[PDB]
Amino acid sequence: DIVMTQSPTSMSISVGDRVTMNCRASQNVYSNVDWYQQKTGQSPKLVIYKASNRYTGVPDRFTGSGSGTYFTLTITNIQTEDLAVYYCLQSNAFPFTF
Amino acid sequence: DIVMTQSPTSMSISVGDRVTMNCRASQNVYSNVDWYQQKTGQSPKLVIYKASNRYTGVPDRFTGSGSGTYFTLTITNIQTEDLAVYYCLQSNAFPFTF
Amino acid sequence: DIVMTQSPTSMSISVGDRVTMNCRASQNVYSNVDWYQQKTGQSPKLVIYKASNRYTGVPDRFTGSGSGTYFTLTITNIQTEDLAVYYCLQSNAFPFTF
Amino acid sequence: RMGQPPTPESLTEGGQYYGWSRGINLATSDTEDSPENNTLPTWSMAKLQLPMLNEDLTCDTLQMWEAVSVKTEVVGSGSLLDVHGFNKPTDTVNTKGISTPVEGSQYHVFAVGGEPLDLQGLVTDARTKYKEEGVVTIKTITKKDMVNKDQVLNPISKAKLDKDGMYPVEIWHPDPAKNENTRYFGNYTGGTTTPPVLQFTNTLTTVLLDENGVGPLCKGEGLYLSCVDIMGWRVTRNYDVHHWRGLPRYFKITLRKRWVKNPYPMASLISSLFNNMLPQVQGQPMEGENTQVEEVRVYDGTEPVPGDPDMTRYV
Amino acid sequence: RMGQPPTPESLTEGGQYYGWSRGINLATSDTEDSPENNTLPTWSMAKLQLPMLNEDLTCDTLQMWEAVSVKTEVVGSGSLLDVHGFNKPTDTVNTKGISTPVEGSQYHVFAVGGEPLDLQGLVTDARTKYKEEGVVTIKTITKKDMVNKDQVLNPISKAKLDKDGMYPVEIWHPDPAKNENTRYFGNYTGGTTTPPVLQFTNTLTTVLLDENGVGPLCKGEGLYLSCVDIMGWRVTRNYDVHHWRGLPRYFKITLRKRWVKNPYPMASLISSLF
Amino acid sequence: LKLSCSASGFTFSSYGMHWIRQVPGKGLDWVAYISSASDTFYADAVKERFTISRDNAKNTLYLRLNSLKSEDTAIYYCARTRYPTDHFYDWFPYWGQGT
Amino acid sequence: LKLSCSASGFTFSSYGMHWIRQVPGKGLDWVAYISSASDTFYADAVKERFTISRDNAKNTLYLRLNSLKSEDTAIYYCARTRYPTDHFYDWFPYWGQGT
Repeated sequence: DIVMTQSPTSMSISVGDRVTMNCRASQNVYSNVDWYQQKTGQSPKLVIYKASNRYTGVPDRFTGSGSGTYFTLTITNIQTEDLAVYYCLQSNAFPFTF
Repeated sequence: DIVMTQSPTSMSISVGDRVTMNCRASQNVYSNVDWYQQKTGQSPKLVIYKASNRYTGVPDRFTGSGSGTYFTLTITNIQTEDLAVYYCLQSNAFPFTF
Repeated sequence: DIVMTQSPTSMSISVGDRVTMNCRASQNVYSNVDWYQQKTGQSPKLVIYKASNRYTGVPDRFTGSGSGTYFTLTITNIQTEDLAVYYCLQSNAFPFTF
Repeated sequence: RMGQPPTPESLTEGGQYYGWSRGINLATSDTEDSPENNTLPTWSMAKLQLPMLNEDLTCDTLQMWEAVSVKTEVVGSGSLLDVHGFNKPTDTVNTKGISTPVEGSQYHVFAVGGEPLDLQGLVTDARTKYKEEGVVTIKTITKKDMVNKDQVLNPISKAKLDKDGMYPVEIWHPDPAKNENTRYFGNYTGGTTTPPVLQFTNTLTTVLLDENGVGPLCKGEGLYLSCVDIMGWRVTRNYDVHHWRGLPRYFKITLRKRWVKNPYPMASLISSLFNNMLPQVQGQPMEGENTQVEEVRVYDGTEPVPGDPDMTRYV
Repeated sequence: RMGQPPTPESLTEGGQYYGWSRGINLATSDTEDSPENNTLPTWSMAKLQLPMLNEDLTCDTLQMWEAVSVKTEVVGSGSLLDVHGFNKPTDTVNTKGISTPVEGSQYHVFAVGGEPLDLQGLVTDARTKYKEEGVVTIKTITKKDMVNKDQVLNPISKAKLDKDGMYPVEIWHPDPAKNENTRYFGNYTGGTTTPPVLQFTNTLTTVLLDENGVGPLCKGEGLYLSCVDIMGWRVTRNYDVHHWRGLPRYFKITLRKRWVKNPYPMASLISSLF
Repeated sequence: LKLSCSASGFTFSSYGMHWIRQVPGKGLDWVAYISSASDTFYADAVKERFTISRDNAKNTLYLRLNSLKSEDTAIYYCARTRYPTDHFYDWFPYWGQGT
Repeated sequence: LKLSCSASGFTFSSYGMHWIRQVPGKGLDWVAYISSASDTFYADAVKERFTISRDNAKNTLYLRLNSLKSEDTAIYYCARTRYPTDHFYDWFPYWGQGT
């Protein structure tokens, strides 16, 4: 099993600011990392698929980058609708881990 | 049949401003999306063919972007001659839909 | 044996400043040059592998560049945790030299 | 029979890959290989049961069939001229052109015999973990694991072709040492974009006789046909999934009736009787690995008194 | 026998490259070549010791075996249809598709004889520094160094195929001048992505007779089989390391007993005494 | 003990479906996966208890639960992969509602 | 005279291991290397004295020292290459602790 560790456990920030959340995997996952946003009470929405692309309908402030062992999700100017939890998921071997 | 939904139903804006109109398709159309401009009383002029190129004679303020399910047409600085309706057309399977 | 010569023997600089340390090899090493950081009392950490990439966990201020006979490591804005010795290592033929 | 079984007949379960494989999913690391039985092309086999013939037991002899010749032909080459469809296009930068046809590694084997094909096990890395159900691997026959000698040649990784659709062609190859009542022909052509090549003809025929002029005598009474015809791959569009393709093979076997010598002393059925009433004994190992038989010598005639009574190859 | 020896049987030392080479590491400069014996594919040889036969010394003649024909076949072609696994993918820009199968330079030689194969030394640049242990090179046999004439043809760089797994196939080629009691067949196909091609058959057989109708007479009493079957390469994922691949070869030799003339005047044993 | 995930609007038998459970405070946790060519892949801590299946021509997943259900309780979502492939790794964007 | 570098958490026999010594004021200095297919490469000034080895199934390097040890003294680290290849040049990022 691959273990994904995220560095910012909880980050307090305002609107218009920049945030960057990173993920480290135990073994190598080439480019198979997804970035999910979950607002309280909703099914987790996909944000950044395959660690480098923006899902349809997702604004241009979200950015996924990295490959290999260190991935990152960045937001340049926060929005009010960006107040949710964010998970990173490796889909590169079974079993999948968040 | 593919259904194309545009988010801005009617946008009021001035000259010199930026506008972005988006289109979502039910199924996948790879890069076959055209952007048509129709002024009242004229045959619809083509503006942005194949979702990423500018037809001849169309100024550099128009920009077509996107691929797959989410396409967009952007104007950076509006002109007086840009006061027309704008449709997006998928030409990727039959029947074609606007 | 290949001999690696570094131009800055000892550079005094403050935080927020830029530093660039260069390395010259006697013979040709194509792109096989690593950049190691050693803080006093720790095993030397890898920083820039293969002269053009950033190891995982290394910030974006570090930059490795060059190929052939002249390599360089640059830091744009120094951090307090960047106060260590820096070696360049050729791994292109045996024996390896630092 | 390469992957998708013929049972879910509806062309909605997946688009009906009958005739194709289901997919291909590369290993996730050096040690993690699970090839998912509906991915592996396997051997096709069939057995035509011929009737019984005369027996002449009053003086030992017997009549049995004899495959004299064969006309074979892979049917359906032109079907690979289907260049519409949702495969990877020839111009991917615009997703336009031609939906690339079937290309790749090809493997054509067929075999006509009087008994099932004897197979031998070879593999690429022996750390592959094949499923333990619905497929026959080297672990299913040699109950232990696979060893490194299974990567080159292990004289213990042998099998027959009794089942059909269960022996993958990447593990079980026709045995050169064993097959005596079977004529098998084959050819492999590797690569990644190797264009397929086929030739079909109504006229030319293969001869199944051997240097004594016999040809496969149908033991029991069955005649065993085996085949595998892999024509390449098919690269889909979303990812580069690589279903296999295989075409059917038509056999036309010409056989006749030959008088042979009855091998078994059918009176030995009394031995079978003596083998039924006598108990099943455990005993101490007298045959095999730990055998307890020191020596066996057979005397037939009257030779003059020899000198050193055991003098053979000197080295 | 191409590189990795069969001794470390566990499939954990490296993933068990038995049947494959260990790697390939290009030269670091024009003069620096050290090919690391477990990288070089080498010749396979075996000797079947047949029994003794009659001797008729009362009037000079002698009986000895005679390889009349051979059926050979490279076993394991279909195993190259293993297109899963951790090799370089066919679509590297996304690392997806098919794990590229075995391709590249192929070299198929076999030889059936009554005495060991005589080999001749040719090489690419004679400045290559082969290890001086575990492998037989032109320096091991001609105790001096390698000269430029070893790049084309040196009538002094000759050898036999006594050992097994020690004569690399890139140095030692079957000798055309020498081999008299040996029938060898071979073919080479170069390139970098040349698709392999193999054909196997239960039926067709080779004849080992010569224009006098003799065929290899087994000297001593042994029968010597030699072979090399290189099927291509295998490109791994992290770098483009290029392990070789080789498949076993099955021989079936049909021999008979022939009366020949005893060459040596066995009375010459007194000369041995003298 | 036997879940159910009805789906509509597409060809159900051509896509791969995941089961993912979320304990309301522990975040998300993957559970199981079944692909178009039905072959089940489970998580390490749930191997022998759950059985994920799909029944084509009725368009429903069936995650037959532990049959014991000792310490497993959470919101169970279903997810559908994006493309209709036999590729096992497809970044499922179409999550369910939860149960 | 005989070092030891125990390693855990990976497959030991698939990676290449370097020995590097550092005199506390003279910087780092490479010593030796042994690859997956064990073949030793030493430094020019230490050729005949040291012998680097690895013992698979016990996961330990053994840099048998000079057997003389006249003028060689420093902190001895072990380093593991990044990828499990037979490529000799692999930019070892996993250094030891020191001895």
